[PDB]
Amino acid sequence: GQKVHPNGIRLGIVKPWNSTWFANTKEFADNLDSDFKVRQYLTKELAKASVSRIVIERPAKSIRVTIHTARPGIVIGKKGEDVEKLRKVVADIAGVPAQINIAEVRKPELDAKLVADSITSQLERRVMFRRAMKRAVQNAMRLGAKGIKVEVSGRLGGAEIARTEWYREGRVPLHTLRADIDYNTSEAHTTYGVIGVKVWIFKGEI
Amino acid sequence: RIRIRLKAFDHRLIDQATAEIVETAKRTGAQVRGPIPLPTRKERFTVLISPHVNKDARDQYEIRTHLRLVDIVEPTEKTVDALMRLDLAAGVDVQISL
Amino acid sequence: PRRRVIGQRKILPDPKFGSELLAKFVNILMVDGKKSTAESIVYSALETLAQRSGKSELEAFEVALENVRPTVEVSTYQVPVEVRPVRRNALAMRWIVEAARKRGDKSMALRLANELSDAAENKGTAVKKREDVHRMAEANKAFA
Amino acid sequence: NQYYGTGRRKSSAARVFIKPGNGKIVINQRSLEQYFGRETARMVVRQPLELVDMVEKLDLYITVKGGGISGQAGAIRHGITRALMEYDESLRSELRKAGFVTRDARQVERKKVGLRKARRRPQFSKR
Amino acid sequence: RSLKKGPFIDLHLLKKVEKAVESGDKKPLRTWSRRSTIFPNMIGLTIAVHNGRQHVPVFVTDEMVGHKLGEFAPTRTYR
Amino acid sequence: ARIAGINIPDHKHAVIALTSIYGVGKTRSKAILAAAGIAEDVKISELSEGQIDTLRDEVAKFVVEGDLRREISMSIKRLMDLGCYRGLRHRRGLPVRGQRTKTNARTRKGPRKP
Amino acid sequence: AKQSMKAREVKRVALADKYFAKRAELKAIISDVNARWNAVLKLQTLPRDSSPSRQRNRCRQTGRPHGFLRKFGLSRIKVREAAMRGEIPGLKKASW
RNA sequence: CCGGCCGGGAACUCAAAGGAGACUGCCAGUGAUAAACUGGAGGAAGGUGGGGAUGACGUCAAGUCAUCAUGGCCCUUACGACCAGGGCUACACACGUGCUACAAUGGCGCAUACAAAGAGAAGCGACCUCGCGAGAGCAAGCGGACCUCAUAAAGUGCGUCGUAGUCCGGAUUGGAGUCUGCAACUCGACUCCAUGAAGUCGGAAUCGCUAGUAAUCGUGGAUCAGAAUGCCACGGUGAAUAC
Repeated sequence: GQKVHPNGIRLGIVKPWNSTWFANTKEFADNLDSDFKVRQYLTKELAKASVSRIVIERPAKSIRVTIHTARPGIVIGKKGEDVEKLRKVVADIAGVPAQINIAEVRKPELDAKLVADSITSQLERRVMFRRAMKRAVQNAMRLGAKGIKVEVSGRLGGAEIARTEWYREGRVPLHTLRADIDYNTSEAHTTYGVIGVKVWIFKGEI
Repeated sequence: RIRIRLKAFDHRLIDQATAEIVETAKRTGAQVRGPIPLPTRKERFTVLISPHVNKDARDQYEIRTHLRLVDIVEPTEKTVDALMRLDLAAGVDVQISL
Repeated sequence: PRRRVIGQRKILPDPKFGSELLAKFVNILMVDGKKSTAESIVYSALETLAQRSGKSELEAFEVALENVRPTVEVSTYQVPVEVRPVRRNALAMRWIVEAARKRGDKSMALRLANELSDAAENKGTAVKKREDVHRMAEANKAFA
Repeated sequence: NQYYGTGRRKSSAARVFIKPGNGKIVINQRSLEQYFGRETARMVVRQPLELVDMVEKLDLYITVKGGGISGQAGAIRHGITRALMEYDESLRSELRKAGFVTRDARQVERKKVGLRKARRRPQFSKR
Repeated sequence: RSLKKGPFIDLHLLKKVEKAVESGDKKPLRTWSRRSTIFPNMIGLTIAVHNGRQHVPVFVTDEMVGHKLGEFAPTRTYR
Repeated sequence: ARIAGINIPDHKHAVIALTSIYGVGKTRSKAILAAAGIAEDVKISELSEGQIDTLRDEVAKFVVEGDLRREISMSIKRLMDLGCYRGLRHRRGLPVRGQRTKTNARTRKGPRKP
Repeated sequence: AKQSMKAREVKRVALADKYFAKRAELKAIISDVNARWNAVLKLQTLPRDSSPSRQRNRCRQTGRPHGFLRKFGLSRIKVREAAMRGEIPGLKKASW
């Protein structure tokens, strides 16, 4: 087990943080756990909506949750009853007056959360993994994407030993720190157990 | 007289915010000293990186809190009216204590 | 030393006599990074050496150290090889200091003042170390 | 008039002020033999002033803080050689040649994880 | 040792000792409370102290008083 | 020099030759020489006889040699006759004050047997 | 880590701020140089889990007792996971 | 009021943001006129300047089902749950890693100088009074370049000790206590008085370190009500040697 998380080593360099509140030591743990609850809830209740990121920020006793998603229409719905329902329950969880926004992730096959969730969904619909991976690499390289690597792992095809079998195309410069590597990871709970899907997407060199 | 002490985790974000509060204040009121920087607090955390034995593999982390101090001298009513409700900062803690 | 041929770092000379030779002698004597203590011992011991022998300071030191410098040093062969000058007086000082730590007098300045005085008429312990090295390289002269 | 040098050495900082005058040295409102001149190597604050001599040449008011004994002393040496812009760049030929204008940038190496100190690795058993 | 202010006994052991000296020393006492400093009124009683598995009877002599109960009930059996 | 018993110390500073008395260390010895009005660094040679029995008169006010040895012995016997933890522990010859006997109980337990 | 233990932890906190910080008053004020009666030393028949020295500070997410970090409120494992994803603001790798 | 103490000054240290800087860039020589190497100047730094982060494809069916998640199996009036007491601290032994030593380059007493990095509200807790001391009482200031922790210690200058198991060493043990905590018996930490082992430089063997390094000296922090000789950091002094 030996590679650094390629989001974490780029946190001040190119990648931003998904939480951008300041807090002193008295409420740092409380704000942090409140963020675990709103991302847990808001991740479970938008499983069909293809959600990429949820960014929390707290401007002066009020949360401001931004849902980067690929299907904004299914998040908002017929006149946005679903949004006001979500800020009602996020205001229930965080205990502050909640705002909520939706940012449309166009080009959803270049986002690693959406790619890993895609391949994970296909693996738990019992399709063969080489199609899922290989289709994901092809259609991601089709639109921009100066590199992509996907990597499934663990008891693939229902075996009794676990393999990995990664694929990559293009250039994925993972030790370069100015590389805009969009990396994310999902787990596929199949009837044989968990299958881990990692995906790195190299977008640009700065 | 009116010290506004700003704290944030991102130095670009805090010097943007304090540049805005400086030009706001000395644009409306008068006699702003300047964004004095006041040492960054580096809090370091050294966690074990493995879920079992393996002490020697550890990951070191830090949170850098940046301060800035402004210290606006003239107590104009225009600068305290115009100084309130105008921040547009998200990760800044201000202290506007007189 | 596998690849890297090296330079060497320059030591500051002695603050009383300007002698880098004696500065390396207080570094050979120093233990636990305590240099003040070691230079106190060297100033006291060489001061009583200059008072006893009546010559001067560092020519009494240079004579007492001139009597302990090795000439040459040593299948398993023990070949004799010619000592470089920096290594020559480095070994001289290491043997003086080590033999002075072996002695049974009161203070370190007396152990080392008596060891340098015993090396001035070359009858001490460091001269027995030099004669021992020279018996090893003299017995095994047959390898060059 | 008044001639300045910044002069730092392993966590020290020696402000060195020079006026022309006698051969006195005033360090933190204290003489040289009373600041650290009861201790090891007060010669090194006097080494820049033996390249051309200080006999009755210049009074220097110096103010050092941070560091230890030797750190402060090396800081004053670097401070005086930075403060010998009193005479022109003449001195800084020979003063360069003694190795005095070099900021000695040896600092204490940090302690690293799994090592007791900066490089002393803890001892390892059988094999 | 401990405690500039008061010694320690449990209140249930206080009440069992008061009733034990009032109505006479009839039976050994089930005490789990090893935390408890022997008082001078407890002299002559047989207080069984729990050692993890067994209540072992402790007859209180006069010189038990500056001591905890559990000193007289060893917990580990070494042979 | 025969103070507090058969103890005869001599040719040594008075703060330190008094430490030969079983039951006076450095503190109690400073207390004896301060209470008897004696300088701390005089020897017993170069010290008068009236001065010596002022030291006897001062050392008599603390529990020393015989009374202290039988007081200590009495304390240990009380513990071992109680059969408390400190007495069973004191009796078997194993460390009393809650120390480690898995290894490194070796003053109390003596040099290792097989 | 064993649901029971997390429930046990919530019990101890709830008793800790019911009784004590209100009747821990006793141990701060009456056990003192004032008079005395033995009474308030015996008025520690409070349910023993009102004592705040019986909270463990488990991880907020997994209830792990060891490796806790009071700043973040999490064990070292969830601190690293969340730190790398970017949910802990300001926190990044350190090197000096 | 001799203290940056005040008015004041923004030079300087410094603080933190933004830039400049080091690239074989220049020179000489050697080299396929190539890569480059060796040496020189300038420069704070010279050749990946120092240190860190960064750990390729894979190996060990290496470690973790006890952080978590999880397939299957298994218990489901019990292998689940609540409680008190105990244990994880046991001790003929053996091994690992450390601390303290065996001393005079030192021990002790008196005076006196020079740090860096940190932490702090159910917290850090001055001053002053009491206690030999650990501490106690009243209690300012500080959510903190402002206050507190907090005196750096080795160093230096005097005096003493005088090669003794000693003024070394502090284990062990008795007594008396302080604090935290419902509660120090099993089973804390610290203090005071007393005790004063083993140990005089370590067999075979073995380990770390290439320069602010080893060695040695202190300080801080996390966990934590209280409990470090460990861990993670910080600075002080500061080597030897590399054919």
